Order: sequence, then C-alpha cells, then structure tokens
Amino acid sequence: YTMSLGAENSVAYSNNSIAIPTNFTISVTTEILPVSMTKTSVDCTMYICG
Amino acid sequence: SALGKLQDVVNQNAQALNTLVKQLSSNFGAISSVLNDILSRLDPPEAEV
Amino acid sequence: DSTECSNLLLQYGSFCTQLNRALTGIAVEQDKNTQEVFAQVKQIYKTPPIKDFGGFNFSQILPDPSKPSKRSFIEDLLFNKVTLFNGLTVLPPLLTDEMIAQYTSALLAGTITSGWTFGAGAALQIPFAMQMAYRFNGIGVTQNVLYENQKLIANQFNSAIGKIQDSLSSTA
Amino acid sequence: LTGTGVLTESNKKFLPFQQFGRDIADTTDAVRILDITPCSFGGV
Amino acid sequence: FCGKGYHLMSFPQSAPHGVVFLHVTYVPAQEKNFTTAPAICHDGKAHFPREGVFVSNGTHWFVTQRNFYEPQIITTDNTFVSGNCDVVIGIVNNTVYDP
Ligand SMILES: *[C@@H]1O[C@H](CO)[C@@H](O)[C@H](O)[C@H]1NC(C)=O
Ligand SMILES: *[C@@H]1O[C@H](CO)[C@@H](O)[C@H](O)[C@H]1NC(C)=O
Ligand SMILES: *[C@@H]1O[C@H](CO)[C@@H](O)[C@H](O)[C@H]1NC(C)=O
Ligand SMILES: *[C@@H]1O[C@H](CO)[C@@H](O)[C@H](O)[C@H]1NC(C)=O
Ligand SMILES: *[C@@H]1O[C@H](CO)[C@@H](O)[C@H](O)[C@H]1NC(C)=O
Repeated sequence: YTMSLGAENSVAYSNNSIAIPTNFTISVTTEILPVSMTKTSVDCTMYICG
Repeated sequence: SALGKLQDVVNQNAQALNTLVKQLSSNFGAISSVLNDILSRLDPPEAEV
Repeated sequence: DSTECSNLLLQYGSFCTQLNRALTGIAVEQDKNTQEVFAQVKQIYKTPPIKDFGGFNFSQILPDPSKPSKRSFIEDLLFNKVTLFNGLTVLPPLLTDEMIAQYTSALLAGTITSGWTFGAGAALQIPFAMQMAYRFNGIGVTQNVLYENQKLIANQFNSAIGKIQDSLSSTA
Repeated sequence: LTGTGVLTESNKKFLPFQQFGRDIADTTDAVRILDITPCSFGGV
Repeated sequence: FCGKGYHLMSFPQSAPHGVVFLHVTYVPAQEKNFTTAPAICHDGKAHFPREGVFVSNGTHWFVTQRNFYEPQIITTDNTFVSGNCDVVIGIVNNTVYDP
C-alpha cells in the first residue's frame, strides 16, 4: 500500500475562539541512548602471523 | 525490542569482529590460507612470496 | 560479466558483503534522518478555508491548490533553484516529495492555528493575534505592544515574506 | 598438520569417519581425540 | 528534548552500554472551547491579562490561565490597563471588578 502520514484532522480555527484544557495527564516515556561500545584490542602481529 | 538501539550497537560490533575473524581464513591468492601449511610445504623464497 | 574475474574475487574474501552492508546502513540512516526531521507530528492538520490571521498573509508559504506537487510558492522556488551501468544503482527515498510537502503543510497549519500547543499534545486553536501576543510576552515585550501595533507588525511580516520571495527568485 | 598448543582429553564425540574438528573461523580445534587449546597468552 | 509534552522531570537508569531516561511530562487533556477577547473595554480603557487569557463560557467573562481552565472574575489585580480601546482590533465590552 501507500503509507499514511497520519489521521487528517482540521483544527476548528476562528478569530474569536480558543480551546483550553480542563484536565491533565502525567505521561512517563522512555528514551534509550547508547553511551559506549565494547573495548576491543587487536594484536596486529599475532593476527597477521600467529 | 524495546532496547533496539543498544542491541543494534552490540550487533554491529559483534558482526564486524566476526567478519574480521572470517577474513582471517582467506587465501588472497596464496596456495593456502594456513601460514603453518605454507611454511611446512615451501622453502624460503616462495614461502615469503 | 567476467567468470574468471568473479572466480578470482571469490578467493579474495568477503569485502563485497562488507561494502554492501555499509552502503545499506547509509541508505537506511538517510531514510531515518528524513523521517526524524519531518515526521514530528503524526496528525496532518489542515489550514481552514477562511484565512483571517489578523492581517498576516501566509499564502506564500501555505500549499497552493493549483497542485504543483501541492507545494507552496516558496517551496516551488526552492525546488526549481537546485539543479540535480556498472552496478551503480540509486535507490528512491522512502518519503516522496509530495509526502514531505504534506508533512511541512501539516506543521505550518498546526503552527498558525494552534501555536506550540500541538507539539505538547492535542492542538488547541487560538487566534493568531493572540498567539503572537503570547510570543511577544515570551520575548519580554508586553501584549499591548502587539495589540497596538498589530497592523504595522502584520505589514512588516508581509514585507519580509515578500523580500524572501524576491531574494530566492532573483538572487542566487 | 603442524601446530602449537596444549593437547587435552576431549568430551566431544567424533564419528568413526571424522579426523579433524573445527570450531568457528575454520581453525582446527581437535585432532584424532584430543582438544587443542592455544598456549596461554595475552597483553602486558 | 526531554519527552513529548511539557517536561516535568526525568530519572536516569543504567543499561548494558547506554542509559535510559524516564521522562515525566505534563500533557493537557479534556479540551473545551471558549470565546476570547484580546482586551476588555472598561471606562474607556483597554485591559489586558497580567498572565492568562480572557474567556467566556456563554455570557460571562473570566480571566483564566493558559494551560489549565481555572476561570476567575476579571479584576484590576489580574489585569493591566493600557490606553483607550479605539486601537485594539477585536476588543470586547465588559466590567472589570474593583476590589
Ligand atoms: C481528570 O481525569 C481523571 C482521570 O484521568 C478523573 O478522575 C478526574 O475526574 C478528571 N477531572 C476533571 C476535572 O475532569
Ligand atoms: C469546539 O471545538 C471543536 C474542536 O476543538 C470543534 O470541532 C467544534 O466544532 C467546536 N464547537 C463548535 C460549536 O463549533
Ligand atoms: C457561565 O458561568 C457563570 C458563572 O460560572 C454562570 O453563572 C453561567 O450560567 C454560565 N453560563 C453558561 C452558558 O454555562
Ligand atoms: C472575526 O471575524 C468575523 C467575520 O468572520 C468578524 O465579524 C469579527 O468582527 C472578527 N472579530 C475579530 C476579533 O477579529
Ligand atoms: C462598548 O461600550 C461603548 C460605550 O460604553 C460603545 O460605544 C461601544 O459600541 C461598545 N462596544 C460594542 C462592541 O458594542
């Protein structure tokens, strides 16, 4: 199929109309960030010759 | 798959290391990929080539 | 298409797989870059049919229904201002220019209809004059400054947009 | 087959037709049966 | 930068080769429409909110805070006056309580 970018909704804009929230939500999300990689060392002489 | 980024980093490192190890067993145009075999089968000149 | 060369390459190792893997990773991360940059919002907001934004004129940046890929005037100017075998293939991007234009239009509509409220949750409509008053208060200038200089500020914004149009059109 | 290492008794099971035994990297690991282990080495 | 929504706080956690941030954010919900006015004409002077917006439910005008519907009677304490209201585009008539 052709991927959809998301639900298409038109905001009820008017020059004298505002929308205020009456409630809230405490949302806890997780962000995962790599910080290091395995520290590898190679003995060049042994690897090439052995 | 919630830790996809970390798992991907680990996979890249491991795959690169494994590719190196596998490349350690290629002829590159030599008679054999085993240095001991070349040394035991050939005399100095062609051994070194 | 050389069997002898292919046989010679076989016994040379696995460099071909490494190179192909690197190029594939590059392409995947390019698609990821485009997605991360342009796909901030997952709702395609639409600008209203009546455009009464307190005197501000965004027609130069909003999509034109003429369907030139449904890109704004400045977007068309930018696209027209950039001048673009042996196993070498060019892969198409995951997101087409039309979809990227849709994303940018959604971002524009959200910004001009609801301000920053659409990035913290559900878009909240607000008159554009009041949104600009919010922003003026944000930079440390009271609201009355805007509400008393609304016409002047709208004219200055329109003139600036026109100047950007001219600079992108003529100046190289 | 020339090599250098330590020969040890092996718990692996070689079928009667098998002579050498290779682990990953295609380096000989056992020979008819004795396991081969590289002599202790490392960095300093 | 620290999660979608208005960032409140975050907690770090370790991982094998990285970190995991638990971002606690505030996300508004349960929207409701209102009619707004940039300012208020009272005694021939324009009043603007000190901090908040002027809203009306159907008939009455309150001054609430932007991110949470907490309406309050318009007063000289929560509004500031700036000149007459012949220049503001879209000002509305109402009474400003004097406490
Ligand atoms: C806000 O939502 C909670 C549940 O998420 C509900 O218990 C509470 O009554 C709501 N408050 C209002 C004012 O709607
Ligand atoms: C109230 O706002 C919603 C969107 O926030 C809109 O769909 C609806 O039309 C508005 N109310 C009226 C009476 O138009
Ligand atoms: C608006 O609010 C005021 C005070 O809270 C109330 O007296 C009035 O009935 C409300 N009107 C509507 C239409 O809700
Ligand atoms: C809003 O627009 C309507 C026409 O759609 C107009 O009658 C009204 O005066 C305008 N109000 C403001 C505050 O711009
Ligand atoms: C507000 O009141 C003044 C006089 O008190 C009047 O001239 C003006 O027309 C009123 N505003 C509106 C929108 O009716």
